[PDB]
Amino acid sequence: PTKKVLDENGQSINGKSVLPNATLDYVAKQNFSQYKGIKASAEAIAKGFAFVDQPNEALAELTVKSIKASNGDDVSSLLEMRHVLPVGEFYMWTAKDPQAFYKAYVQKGLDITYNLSFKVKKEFTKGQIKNGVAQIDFGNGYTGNIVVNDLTTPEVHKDVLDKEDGKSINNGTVKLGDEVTYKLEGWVVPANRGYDLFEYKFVDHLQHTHDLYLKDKVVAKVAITLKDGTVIPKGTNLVQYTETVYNKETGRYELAFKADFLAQVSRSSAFGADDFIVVKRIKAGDVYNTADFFVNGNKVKTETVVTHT
Repeated sequence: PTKKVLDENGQSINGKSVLPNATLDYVAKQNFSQYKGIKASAEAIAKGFAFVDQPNEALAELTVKSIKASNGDDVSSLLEMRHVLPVGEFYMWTAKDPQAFYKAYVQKGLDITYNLSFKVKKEFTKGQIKNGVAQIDFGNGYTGNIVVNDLTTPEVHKDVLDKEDGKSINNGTVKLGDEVTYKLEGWVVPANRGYDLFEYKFVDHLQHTHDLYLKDKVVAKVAITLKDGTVIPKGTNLVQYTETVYNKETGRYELAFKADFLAQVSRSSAFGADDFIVVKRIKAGDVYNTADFFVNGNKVKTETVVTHT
């Protein structure tokens, strides 16, 4: 009995990391292909057939998406599901009529595939997501494999600098008419992940009454390897791979990588960028700054910084 975990493009990602909003798509096999041509006694058959799935404490909202035999048959109406509270919490599917299930599936060597999906609990923010299977045939129990995936919660920071590669001026003072540089520190997306990037984006709510947006610059925080083998050196200016927008009436600033560039990044390269926003102080008072960061639909906030005039 085996279980795999699959990505959007149907490929296995056992052992790879995923993000808090992941859907875990599992495919589990109840293996009867080794019983092809069997002649079991009648008391062995009457002990029946069952399949067990045991998720750990990370996983939540089970959805049985299908249960099918290898010949195409939808077999869900031949099984009885129980959720029980293998000796803790688990799901189990036993065949309602052992004899007829034996004749139609077991003795023909037809495997049954269970396609199950789960979400991650919001209060599981790190560690390993696990899912195990077992199977019971003619009363004999057999464990199979456990699939494992790390849950990585993203994390970002903001600082305010006098200028780039300069020094922090947080809670300090700024002369009227001067420039300051906000630095938004992106999360480094790790290598060995089980997903491709479609979104990598900052939203910064500038205090437009007191700060005038001049310009921005985005730079690689790590060497980035694309799928075709091209290395992008750490420190490189990533501007042509991004799109900036700034609304002068609201203060809303956005910097987003293009989907087409992010699709080129290799799953075994890390990926990260830092964003430097240059502003001019045009009014006295206390000036606060915060940002939000989105990575494939997952949102996190930076700390709030302040400067005075």
